[PDB]
Amino acid sequence: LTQPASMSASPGQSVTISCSGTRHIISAWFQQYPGKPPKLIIFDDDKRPSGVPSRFSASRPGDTASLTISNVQPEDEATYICNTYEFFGGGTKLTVLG
Amino acid sequence: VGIGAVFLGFLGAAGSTMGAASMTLTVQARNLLSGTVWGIKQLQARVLAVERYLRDQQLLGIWGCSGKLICCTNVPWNSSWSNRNLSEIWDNMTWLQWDKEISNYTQIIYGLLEESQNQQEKNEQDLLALD
Amino acid sequence: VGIGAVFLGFLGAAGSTMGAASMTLTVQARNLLSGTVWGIKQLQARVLAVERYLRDQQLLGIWGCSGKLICCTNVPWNSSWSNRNLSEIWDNMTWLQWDKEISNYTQIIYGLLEESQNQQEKNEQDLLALD
Amino acid sequence: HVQLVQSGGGVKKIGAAVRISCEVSGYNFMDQFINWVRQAPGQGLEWMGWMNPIYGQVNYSWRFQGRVTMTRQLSQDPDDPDWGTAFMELRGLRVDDTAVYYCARGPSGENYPFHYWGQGVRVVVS
Amino acid sequence: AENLWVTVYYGVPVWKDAETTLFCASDAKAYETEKHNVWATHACVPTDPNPQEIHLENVTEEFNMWKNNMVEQMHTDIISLWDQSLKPCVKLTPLCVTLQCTNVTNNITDDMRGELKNCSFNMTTELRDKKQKVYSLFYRLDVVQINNKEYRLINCNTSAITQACPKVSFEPIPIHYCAPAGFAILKCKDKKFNGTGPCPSVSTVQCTHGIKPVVSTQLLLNGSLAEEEVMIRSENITNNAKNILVQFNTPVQINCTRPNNNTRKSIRIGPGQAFYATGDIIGDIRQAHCNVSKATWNETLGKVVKQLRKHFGNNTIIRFANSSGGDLEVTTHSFNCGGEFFYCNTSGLFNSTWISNNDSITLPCRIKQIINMWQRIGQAMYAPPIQGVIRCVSNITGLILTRDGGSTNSTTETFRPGGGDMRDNWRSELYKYKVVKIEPLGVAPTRCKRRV
Amino acid sequence: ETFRPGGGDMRDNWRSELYKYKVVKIEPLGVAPTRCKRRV
Amino acid sequence: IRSENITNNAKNILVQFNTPVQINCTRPNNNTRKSIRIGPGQAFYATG
Amino acid sequence: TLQCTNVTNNITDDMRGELKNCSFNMTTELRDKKQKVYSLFYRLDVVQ
Ligand SMILES: *[C@@H]1O[C@H](CO)[C@@H](O[C@@H]2O[C@H](CO)[C@@H](O[C@@H]3O[C@H](CO[C@H]4O[C@H](CO)[C@@H](O)[C@H](O)[C@@H]4O)[C@@H](O)[C@H](O[C@H]4O[C@H](CO)[C@@H](O)[C@H](O)[C@@H]4O)[C@@H]3O)[C@H](O)[C@H]2NC(C)=O)[C@H](O)[C@H]1NC(C)=O
Ligand SMILES: *[C@@H]1O[C@H](CO)[C@@H](O[C@@H]2O[C@H](CO)[C@@H](O[C@@H]3O[C@H](CO)[C@@H](O)[C@H](O[C@H]4O[C@H](CO)[C@@H](O)[C@H](O)[C@@H]4O)[C@@H]3O)[C@H](O)[C@H]2NC(C)=O)[C@H](O)[C@H]1NC(C)=O
Ligand SMILES: *[C@@H]1O[C@H](CO)[C@@H](O[C@@H]2O[C@H](CO)[C@@H](O[C@@H]3O[C@H](CO)[C@@H](O)[C@H](O)[C@@H]3O)[C@H](O)[C@H]2NC(C)=O)[C@H](O)[C@H]1NC(C)=O
Ligand SMILES: *[C@@H]1O[C@H](CO)[C@@H](O[C@@H]2O[C@H](CO)[C@@H](O)[C@H](O)[C@H]2NC(C)=O)[C@H](O)[C@H]1NC(C)=O
Ligand SMILES: *[C@@H]1O[C@H](CO)[C@@H](O[C@@H]2O[C@H](CO)[C@@H](O)[C@H](O)[C@H]2NC(C)=O)[C@H](O)[C@H]1NC(C)=O
Ligand SMILES: *[C@@H]1O[C@H](CO)[C@@H](O[C@@H]2O[C@H](CO)[C@@H](O)[C@H](O)[C@H]2NC(C)=O)[C@H](O)[C@H]1NC(C)=O
Ligand SMILES: *[C@@H]1O[C@H](CO)[C@@H](O[C@@H]2O[C@H](CO)[C@@H](O)[C@H](O)[C@H]2NC(C)=O)[C@H](O)[C@H]1NC(C)=O
Ligand SMILES: *[C@@H]1O[C@H](CO)[C@@H](O[C@@H]2O[C@H](CO)[C@@H](O)[C@H](O)[C@H]2NC(C)=O)[C@H](O)[C@H]1NC(C)=O
Ligand SMILES: *[C@@H]1O[C@H](CO)[C@@H](O[C@@H]2O[C@H](CO)[C@@H](O)[C@H](O)[C@H]2NC(C)=O)[C@H](O)[C@H]1NC(C)=O
Ligand SMILES: *[C@@H]1O[C@H](CO)[C@@H](O[C@@H]2O[C@H](CO)[C@@H](O)[C@H](O)[C@H]2NC(C)=O)[C@H](O)[C@H]1NC(C)=O
Ligand SMILES: *[C@@H]1O[C@H](CO)[C@@H](O[C@@H]2O[C@H](CO)[C@@H](O)[C@H](O)[C@H]2NC(C)=O)[C@H](O)[C@H]1NC(C)=O
Ligand SMILES: *[C@@H]1O[C@H](CO)[C@@H](O[C@@H]2O[C@H](CO)[C@@H](O)[C@H](O)[C@H]2NC(C)=O)[C@H](O)[C@H]1NC(C)=O
Ligand SMILES: *[C@@H]1O[C@H](CO)[C@@H](O[C@@H]2O[C@H](CO)[C@@H](O)[C@H](O)[C@H]2NC(C)=O)[C@H](O)[C@H]1NC(C)=O
Ligand SMILES: *[C@@H]1O[C@H](CO)[C@@H](O)[C@H](O)[C@H]1NC(C)=O
Ligand SMILES: *[C@@H]1O[C@H](CO)[C@@H](O)[C@H](O)[C@H]1NC(C)=O
Ligand SMILES: *[C@@H]1O[C@H](CO)[C@@H](O)[C@H](O)[C@H]1NC(C)=O
Ligand SMILES: *[C@@H]1O[C@H](CO)[C@@H](O)[C@H](O)[C@H]1NC(C)=O
Ligand SMILES: *[C@@H]1O[C@H](CO)[C@@H](O)[C@H](O)[C@H]1NC(C)=O
Ligand SMILES: *[C@@H]1O[C@H](CO)[C@@H](O)[C@H](O)[C@H]1NC(C)=O
Repeated sequence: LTQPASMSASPGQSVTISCSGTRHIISAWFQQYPGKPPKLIIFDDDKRPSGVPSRFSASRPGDTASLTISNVQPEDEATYICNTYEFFGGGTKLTVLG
Repeated sequence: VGIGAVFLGFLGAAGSTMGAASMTLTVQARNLLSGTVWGIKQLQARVLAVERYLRDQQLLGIWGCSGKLICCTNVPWNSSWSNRNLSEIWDNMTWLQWDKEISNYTQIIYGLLEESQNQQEKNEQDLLALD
Repeated sequence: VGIGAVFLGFLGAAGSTMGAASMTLTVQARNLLSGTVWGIKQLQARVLAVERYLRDQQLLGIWGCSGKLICCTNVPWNSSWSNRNLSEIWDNMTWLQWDKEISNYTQIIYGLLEESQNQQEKNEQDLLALD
Repeated sequence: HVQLVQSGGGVKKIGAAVRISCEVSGYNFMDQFINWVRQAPGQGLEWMGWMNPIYGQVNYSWRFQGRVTMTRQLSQDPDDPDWGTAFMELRGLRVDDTAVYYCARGPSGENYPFHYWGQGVRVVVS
Repeated sequence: AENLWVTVYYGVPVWKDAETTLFCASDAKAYETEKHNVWATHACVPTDPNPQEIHLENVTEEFNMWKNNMVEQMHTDIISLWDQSLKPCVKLTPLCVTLQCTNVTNNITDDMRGELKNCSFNMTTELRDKKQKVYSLFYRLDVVQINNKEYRLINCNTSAITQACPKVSFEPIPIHYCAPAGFAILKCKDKKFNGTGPCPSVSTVQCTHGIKPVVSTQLLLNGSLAEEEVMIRSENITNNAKNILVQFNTPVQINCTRPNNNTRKSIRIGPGQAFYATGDIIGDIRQAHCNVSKATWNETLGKVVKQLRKHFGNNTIIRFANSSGGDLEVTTHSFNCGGEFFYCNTSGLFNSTWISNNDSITLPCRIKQIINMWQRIGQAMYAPPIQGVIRCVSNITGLILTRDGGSTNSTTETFRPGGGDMRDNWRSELYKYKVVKIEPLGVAPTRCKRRV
Repeated sequence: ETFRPGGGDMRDNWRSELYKYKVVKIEPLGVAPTRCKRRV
Repeated sequence: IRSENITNNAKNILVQFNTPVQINCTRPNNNTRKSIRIGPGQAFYATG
Repeated sequence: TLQCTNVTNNITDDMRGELKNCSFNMTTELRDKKQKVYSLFYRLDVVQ
């Protein structure tokens, strides 16, 4: 669903990730470690599973899903997957410099 | 134990004087009915409780009161069974002594009250019919 | 044919105005009790119905009324829960809005009513006994 | 808990059939559709269908119809009625599907979106 | 007009939603024959006629066919009544002897497999010392090989097999679902009823309309129609995990049968129990088949296409395709006809592509005797053969379809006939009813005083 | 005074658990003499 | 020590002491469960 | 009738064989055929 390839960040910074399309059918956010099974981190655009820092929040005023994260921890570099029911997004590689 | 025990307890002042027992009665009147292999045990317990409650209510009903809780009857009381001074009958002893003292003379007070009250509505019926 | 079926139906005008609700009540008071595998099902339904009805009747009885069907209590009403004008309170809205508006504020009106009524028969009993 | 494992990856010559097993326990197996998700290196996830173990229902994608069989095996004896094995047989694979296969599932009572995932069997073709 | 006095009124019309155990009722049609000659005939109350339904007004209650009670429980009641009907019936336990079995001496071809296997075996008579040799006929889906190829029944190792009593007949019989004294059944009489959310005009009833449970995976037989519009009852249509119920107005006349002439035979298994097998097949041998009238079928599929195009945009392509896997009883739809179950396939119907801008249709069957219906882990039942030729005329009324999980921007939104379980067979029957609990004893403020 | 470990039945296993409970039946409807009159 | 009339020597004597006593217990023999078919759908679970 | 022997343990005279290795016939699903299966029992579960 045309997600950005990769992006970089530094500790203590807050960044927003935008998912395009999804035609207002509720999207979800998956965090994935390289070569591992991603586990759900955002579903229904309003809730997070237990064991997730509160710095994660998501919403969707329109078609695009906006996921904002704050005070990103230095060892939280990963890949991000956008879910729209049956499909799967393009994913992004988030790298935090040290 | 808090005043909530007084408000919505269960036998919270049973051993106290009947003077302090008269203030709370709802904690007894209400906490009497509300509260699949053993479904037969469920049915047995439920029917036993409900039939006991209905027998009690009918025993009230055949008398001259059904929902006044405190029921005062227009018939005299024999002074041979209790034989306690009525001035302090309401503040010194306990219901757990009353049941003891009145146990020997039993199922005859209800009979006398029933017959006297029965003739009471007999006279009531005669008066209303002749009216 | 006729008004008898309408006046002796079942929830005939539930969504109508509370005037039409007060117009007919027997459609609710009467049509509440009468009407080797599944026999236990039938008995369970019967006992549930009878237990619910007796709980309802007792909840009425411990209050200041038992069979008037129309109970007016002698205590004031807090003006913070309903907050609706009393001049047009009997014509415009519906019981299907009363339940919504009262769901937040309940199981407390019952407590206040029962406690105040209990004090009512308590001091009435004290007065009649002393007189 | 929610126990799920995979088995049967490896590398195979073109023109042969790859069997992938996903064995699940720790929950009642009648419900909770298996969702078979394939992840191709260098790209985001793609979906190749799902299976339902009540009656072996299948629902493929717009690409795999005629190349995949999503079979199942329930538990015969009522001793352990919640031990299920979903098998996926892939046939006639082209050289361009060296990937990793996961057998995800869903929440209690629904199927979307996936929460639990599998360690993942990796399949390569030579 | 300033003092606020509390009052409580009994009998106030006001209800809430609740979950409760409903109450069955059986029509006098089942009562006409008594002494358990039929199914579910002495397990219900007689139904009260001429109900006192009152057309309610100015009430906006909401339904939810998917998250509602009274439907998840009726399946439990049906399965419990079904299971209790096999307790006094025979058991087949000493039957699983090694059947020395051969092919019927038919004039078969290479492709047309012998659908009858002539199997002979040993059995224990009343005298426990002696053993007899008897022969019978089985369908091809009741024998699995072990090693003149020895065969055994498929579900013997799986679990013990129970034989249904010949007295009972599996034919569905109308049922009614009344509520115990205190509840009400709110049914709303809206024409274009989506099924979920508010529904404009309602009516309270004490008993349900005629409901009949028919076990059929695809194309629910002998059902209840819709009023004016061919309805598509699944609001959440975008997610492709949930089936899609369709209910079209004019019924389609599905006319099927088996033309063979079975000869029932009785063998003695023990002191009191009899094993009812198939004797010698007399007359001709053919293949049981179904017919659907082509013009009606095509017109109905056109109507379904028209109504489905509204939920996916006007300009799009729709093409059907037969089922693509699963067990033999969800791969193709199953139906009981005359007391026996046809697993008759349905690939001759769901094959039509409809771009945006009478020769009877025949379809072949295959017959199974032993069944594992509702997929109970350890209960397989045997259906005794029905003597003669069998036939049934039925009313196709709806569809049970599943979408295709097409990625990207799938335009040709292919659908499949997805049978699922037997619960959706009933959810289309009990979508208009909700069970409400009457809550009397309303509380209201007004002005009054109880003087002395 | 020799003592032995005597198992007995399994009822004494529980009797040490339910020695502090008794089941009492509530008897409402008390009767009492006092001074009052149900007026007319 | 819960029996008033302890003098009659037929009724048992119940004793209940305040502090518990830790009792550990175990078997180390590693059993291997094995399944045999006893009938059409029933298993007999012996030791291997 | 269990045809049964002693586990080939390194027992002494006092330490009686607490595991008896028994073999016996059993009826499978096919009622004509019979199998010979072996199992282990504790000494307090066999009488001669
Ligand atoms: C459940 O019942 C349904 C009923 O519809 C079956 O569905 C049909 O199954 C048949 C399987 O035979 C398919 O229909 C035909 O498939 C042929 C494939 O090859 C067969 O036929 C050739 C002869 O040409 C044989 O030599 C070969 O061995 C195969 O048996 C197609 O070729 C057919 O199209 C032909 O039509 C005419 C016939 O004269 C020819 O002139 C044409 O040139 C063309 O070749 C035909 O399509 C198909 O799968 C289903 N058909 C329909 C209409 O639904 C299910 O198969 C059955 N379940 C199972 C498990 O079998
Ligand atoms: C939906 O409705 C249709 C019809 O509206 C229904 O089709 C009916 O199927 C039943 C079988 O379940 C048929 O009943 C049989 O009819 C024949 C005559 O054709 C009778 O001879 C049969 O009676 C014999 O069998 C009985 C079994 O106990 C014996 O007791 C009896 O003595 C006879 O030997 C039997 O009644 C019925 O004929 C058709 N309907 C028509 C109009 O032909 C269909 O079954 C319904 N849907 C579903 C899913 O059942
Ligand atoms: C649904 O409809 C499709 C329509 O194509 C059916 O596909 C066809 O199914 C038949 C029977 O399964 C196939 O015949 C077989 O072909 C194989 C070829 O490898 C051969 O080995 C077998 O002996 C047999 O002849 C046919 O090829 C196949 N056609 C296609 C294009 O796939 C399908 O079977 C239908 N499914 C159901 C459940 O009805
Ligand atoms: C099924 O097999 C049995 C084998 O015992 C057949 O029984 C005999 O078949 C021969 C062959 O025609 C006949 O001549 C005999 O008269 C039959 N004996 C009896 C007692 O029936 C039986 O015919 C076979 N079934 C079919 C349909 O051919
Ligand atoms: C039925 O039982 C009879 C005997 O009671 C079987 O006849 C012999 O069975 C033995 C197996 O115990 C075979 O070794 C012999 O070859 C059988 N005799 C013949 C002439 O074949 C018979 O096989 C059993 N089964 C059937 C289908 O009759
Ligand atoms: C059933 O339909 C849709 C999703 O398929 C949901 O309805 C709303 O759809 C809009 C966009 O179409 C979303 O933005 C909303 O979040 C959806 N929900 C609501 C309450 O408006 C609806 O939620 C689906 N049903 C369920 C149970 O999820
Ligand atoms: C399936 O049976 C129905 C009911 O019988 C058929 O409808 C009519 O049936 C009668 C007698 O069975 C015939 O005389 C009529 O000719 C039938 N109508 C028509 C239009 O033919 C129905 O036709 C049967 N199904 C098919 C495909 O013929
Ligand atoms: C689907 O319907 C089509 C009707 O067009 C049929 O398949 C065709 O049948 C004709 C008649 O012999 C053949 O000439 C064609 O080659 C067939 N295929 C196509 C694509 O037209 C048949 O009734 C159905 N086929 C299947 C596989 O279900
Ligand atoms: C199936 O075949 C049998 C035997 O061939 C038929 O039995 C007929 O039964 C009736 C009444 O019992 C007799 O009057 C006939 O004489 C029998 N037929 C013969 C040929 O003897 C039976 O009718 C056939 N099934 C059907 C549906 O016709
Ligand atoms: C099949 O469905 C049709 C229509 O849904 C049924 O026809 C009507 O059924 C109602 C149900 O009571 C009757 O009141 C009407 O008199 C029927 N009309 C006609 C023209 O038949 C039909 O009965 C159903 N069953 C069959 C076997 O056709
Ligand atoms: C249990 O407590 C003791 C032990 O038997 C009994 O108490 C004795 O009672 C007898 C007869 O009443 C007296 O003569 C003795 O003096 C009592 N013991 C002592 C030491 O004074 C008592 O009777 C037993 N309980 C019952 C019901 O038998
Ligand atoms: C219990 O007895 C059985 C006899 O059937 C033993 O089975 C065989 O024992 C011999 C040694 O005497 C081994 O060489 C074989 O490999 C065994 N065969 C099998 C299939 O086990 C069995 O070993 C004995 N159990 C123990 C613990 O010794
Ligand atoms: C189990 O059954 C087998 C055969 O079914 C028994 O073996 C037979 O035993 C009898 C009596 O000892 C002998 O006369 C036969 O010669 C034996 N036959 C064979 C083929 O060995 C066996 O004794 C039974 N018991 C056990 C423990 O195996
Ligand atoms: C609701 O509809 C009924 C229909 O009889 C009507 O009498 C009533 O006035 C309506 N409610 C209101 C608030 O007008
Ligand atoms: C009967 O059916 C079997 C099925 O495997 C087939 O092999 C055989 O040729 C057929 N005919 C005879 C006479 O056995
Ligand atoms: C019963 O045993 C046979 C032995 O070959 C086996 O093939 C079959 O699968 C078993 N039954 C089940 C339900 O697994
Ligand atoms: C279903 O139809 C009703 C109209 O009765 C409508 O209010 C509702 O929004 C529809 N459902 C959805 C999911 O839009
Ligand atoms: C089915 O009905 C539609 C109605 O417009 C018609 O256009 C189409 O030709 C029909 N199909 C067949 C095969 O008769
Ligand atoms: C096994 O136990 C028996 C029991 O008495 C004993 O006689 C025997 O010597 C032991 N050892 C063997 C090898 O049987």
